[PDB]
Amino acid sequence: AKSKNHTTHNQSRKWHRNGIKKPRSQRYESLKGVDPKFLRNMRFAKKHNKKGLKKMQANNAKAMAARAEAIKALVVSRKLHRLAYIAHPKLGRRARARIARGLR
Amino acid sequence: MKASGTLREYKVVGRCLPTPKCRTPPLYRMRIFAPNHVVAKSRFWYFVSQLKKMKKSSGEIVYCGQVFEKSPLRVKNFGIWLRYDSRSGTHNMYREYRDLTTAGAVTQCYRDMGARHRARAHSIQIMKVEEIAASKCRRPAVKQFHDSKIKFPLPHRVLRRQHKPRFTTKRPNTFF
Amino acid sequence: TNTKGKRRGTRYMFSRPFRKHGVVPLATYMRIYKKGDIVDIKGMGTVQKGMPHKCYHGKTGRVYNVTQHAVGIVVNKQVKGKILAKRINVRIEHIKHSKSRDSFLKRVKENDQKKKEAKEKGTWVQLKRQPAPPREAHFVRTNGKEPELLEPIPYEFMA
Amino acid sequence: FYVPAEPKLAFVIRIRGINGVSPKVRKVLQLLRLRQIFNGTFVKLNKASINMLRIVEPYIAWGYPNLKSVNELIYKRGYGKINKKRIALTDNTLIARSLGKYNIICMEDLIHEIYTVGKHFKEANNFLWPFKLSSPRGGMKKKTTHFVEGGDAGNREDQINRLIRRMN
RNA sequence: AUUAGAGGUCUUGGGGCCGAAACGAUCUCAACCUAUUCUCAAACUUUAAAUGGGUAAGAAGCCCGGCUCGCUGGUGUGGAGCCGGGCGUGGAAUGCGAGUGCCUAGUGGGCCACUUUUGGUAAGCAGAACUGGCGCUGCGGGAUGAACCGAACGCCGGGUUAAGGCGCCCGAUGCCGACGCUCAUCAGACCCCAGAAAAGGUGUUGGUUGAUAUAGACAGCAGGAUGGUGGCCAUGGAAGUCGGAAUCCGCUAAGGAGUGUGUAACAACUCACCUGCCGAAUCAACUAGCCCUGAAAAUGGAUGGCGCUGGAGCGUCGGGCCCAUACCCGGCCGUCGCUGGCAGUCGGCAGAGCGAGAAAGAGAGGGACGCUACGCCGCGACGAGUAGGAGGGC
RNA sequence: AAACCUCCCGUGGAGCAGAAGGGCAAAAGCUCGCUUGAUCUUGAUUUUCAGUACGAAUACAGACCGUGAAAGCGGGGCCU
RNA sequence: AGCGUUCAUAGCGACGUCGCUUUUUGAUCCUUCGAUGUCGGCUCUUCCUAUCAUUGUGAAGCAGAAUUCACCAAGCGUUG
RNA sequence: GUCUACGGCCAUACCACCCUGAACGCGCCCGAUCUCGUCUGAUCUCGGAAGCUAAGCAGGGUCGGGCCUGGUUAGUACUUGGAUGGGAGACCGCCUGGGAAUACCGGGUGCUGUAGGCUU
Repeated sequence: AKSKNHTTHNQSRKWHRNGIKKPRSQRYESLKGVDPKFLRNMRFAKKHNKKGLKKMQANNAKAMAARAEAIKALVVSRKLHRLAYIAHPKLGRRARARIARGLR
Repeated sequence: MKASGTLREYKVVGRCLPTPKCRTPPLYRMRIFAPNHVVAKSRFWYFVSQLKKMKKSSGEIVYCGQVFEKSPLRVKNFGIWLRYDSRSGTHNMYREYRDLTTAGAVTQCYRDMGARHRARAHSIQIMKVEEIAASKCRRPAVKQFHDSKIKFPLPHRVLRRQHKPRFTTKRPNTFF
Repeated sequence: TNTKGKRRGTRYMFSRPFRKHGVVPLATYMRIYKKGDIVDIKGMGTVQKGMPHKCYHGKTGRVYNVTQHAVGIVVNKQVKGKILAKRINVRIEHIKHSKSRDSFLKRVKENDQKKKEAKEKGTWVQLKRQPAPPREAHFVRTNGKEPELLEPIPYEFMA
Repeated sequence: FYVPAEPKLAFVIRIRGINGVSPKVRKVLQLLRLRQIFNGTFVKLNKASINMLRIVEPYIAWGYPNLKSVNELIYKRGYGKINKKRIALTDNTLIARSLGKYNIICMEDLIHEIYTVGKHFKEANNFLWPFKLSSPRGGMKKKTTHFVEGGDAGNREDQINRLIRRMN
């Protein structure tokens, strides 16, 4: 009473029913498995990021105004083009008032 | 290549794509026999790809025109050179015909090879159609029409319209 | 059935090429890899340690962790109707900087160049790659010469 | 000689049915919007598009349409995909409502965009529903084999205009 | 792995040969070596495709400025992490709204086909790869049929088709169909598919190649058809005829040194190469079409049947024509979608519009029906189904 | 013919415990010297895979050590 | 190729090769295990021809006799 | 033009034989007291500078081998997709696309980074 042993027959069809979903991409992937000695330093750089709070607010602000001076030192044919202007609602009102007197 | 209808003759020329390596390729003229010009330009690539290293992806058709007969009201003896394949090996042939246009002869050659040798149209490669005189003929089945005083009756006549008066009373005469 | 050995069927996958056996060139080591580089895998037989599996020989991924002699890669592996973004640790010897990315990085340079340039000219120039169009109408000069006539040759039994 | 421009437009008609179709072919025939037999569509030609047409060569019968061939298809079988709803084009304010952001405000504009493939073909051609052509009056030659070998599948370059006159 | 000769040298040697004896010499025969040469490899390979497998084609990106670090250090070096600010032509084509979480039945004997493929002589056998089928599925066609070809199904009217057909059964060629091919005392007659091979044919139709012809063919008829010689080494005799070797020439159209018709050999004659009359095609070998031989089983018998031979057969091909539940058009039912529309039935406290291509204001200084809103109404698209799941049952 | 000695040629035709394949020439081989990384301890990952184990394996990290002038290398066997 | 004095094919026919047949055995497991009564013989019928005899014939190494080989042919026989 | 040191690429750089090498340099070469190591100062280590391009090395040459790169083989082999194509089969032909490899015949025979000399 032997039987079949193995077959990948219906399988490729079975997989594409619900689609072969690519793995869900997302920014800020997890920091798991990264080596500890580099990670251990990285947590210290995040622990002492408040130390430069006063410098940073007093660095970009003086850089905020420095940007405000580089600006302050500076600041197919006319026939179908014409008919395209009469056919405009918001800016052709004054135009087609010339036709309204054409019946008059 | 399905030899359907009366064939025509086409002068199709082509060339390779222009490249910085070779400024302008040479032009290649052929004489294709095909039902429509579309299957002519396809049959063109089939020959040029075996006489040259050119394919349709690296060539361009330059002119797909139909050539007409120079004298369609003159009877002519045409000489055809074939390359057909049997069930066992390929052979060269020289078949002779008698018709009014070369395309009228090529069609006749395609029906004949299918009739006399059971060869389908995709097996035959016409390579040369030459107009020859009545003295350069070789096949006897066409030489017998070379007579300024040819004369022959019509023998026992296969009666047509045999269904229009389907139930007649008289025996149909066959001697006209 | 088959065996589940790690290197089953890698007679030619990890074998060194012809006339290239022996010590490996040193620029394969002094080539640097930051985080997030498009990096492909090609197993090298001469370095037994740090070898990847045979299912990644050819697969391309990105780096997420860099150690002394190795990198961690996030590569995709299809396993029976689903893709897995699995992390593997491979030595530098089985690693190349994939050039399947920089030709887009080159395209970013001119796209940033031609956007700043020609802006003061007030013109609008194309940026996107358009596929190869059908060729335009042109002439063909056939000066003097006539196109040569071709003919199918007869049959010569060559054997 | 004068080598004319290679045609920038093509009309694609599906000839084979839906039973027993290769998965690579089936994916392409639904990217050309040809889910039904004897459905038509316009396709602008380029290297990236012809190589998709080679994949479905046994299933389609495409060629280069004529100016009259576009007029009959848009007038008699033109249906706009307005809000994911197949709606007939019995009035110009159905086109200009949706295609007004591309200066297409009539049917002659819509034909001018399709026939002379412009820079707004994609929004124009995706606006038209796939054409539900009829069965070919007069009968095909052979549905199976390629047009060159007597059949009807493949690139029947200019003869596609004859096929339209009967199917439309 | 394997075949064959070549050219090398004593590079060792097998018996040799004048040599006591010598790489002194001898023809050699071997290996051995060097250029070549024939044939191969699922478990060989320098080369090496087609098809195929990843990745990329931006805003999570670019480009500035500055902080933090116990990490890294000649070097605010290196790298990472933080802030802050600036750049949208959305950076290939095509198509399409996506993401995501619960709970979960059935199933876990499969089978067939193109292509690839292992074992086996093979199998409607056993075992795999890829795709599609059947199972779960009707329909048109293949006479018949789980799987082949077409095409997938709500209920109908019209039109048109597919694959198949169109002498009759049997819808459609009752076409002034085309050009051939074939005669079978076993004709042949349409994928899967249901039956034949080597070999052969002066059957016939094509071809291929090489020779023969006014210096004359091929047959035909009629003439020399001898001779040294009746050759001898000779067998009793062979004188053209039992059996091998010499297998010439002069005369000269020419005569083989005798292929046949008989004795002991002749006589006898007709056989070669040539004469003639008559004078235009003929011979030789291959080749491939149809046809025939090769071809023998048990109930009576099967191109489906009848029957068909100016096909109703085979080959190449025409227009026409026939019809599926497929396609187009129209109706009706239902489901799905628009997460569509309607409380505006706002009436002498009235004034009847919001279908309008274009981000926004009909702004103030006496009158049918309807709307069980769990109701009513309008558009599109769609409809197979076992196991199984759910919903609704006036 | 084959003991030992010397020169020359020698891309691996050898060797590396074993089956085969891969790999290896100032070495992974051979020969010497010093040694115990075949030790102690978290996790992450790979392989089979249900993406569970066991086994085996790869990258680190924290220790204590070996060796080396040093860079380094070593937490068993060149890999399977 | 040879045997057959001579002589390939009257009759045979090696080395090879091409089939046919389902009266041998295999192979297979498709149908039947809520059963299809599983060896022979006896009895009785019909069918097949790959022909032993008989009718008609061809070929022989057929003189006659006897015996081979082949064709049309299964009508009729093939016993104690 | 070129060399030395350290290299990158790892034969267009290799191999065989022949030729020529100004200057510096690299070498050869002379020695063993010390350092160090051998059976042996050959090698390794160390101290030198009488000699020398003889060799290594560099450049060059060879109808050179190899290697590198083309042509040819060849649109051949093979192959994706398609047919109610052919064939008793074995297998072949066509449509649609992609497309090799020897023999054979050519061309080529190291580029180059950093530092330092020499030719002043």
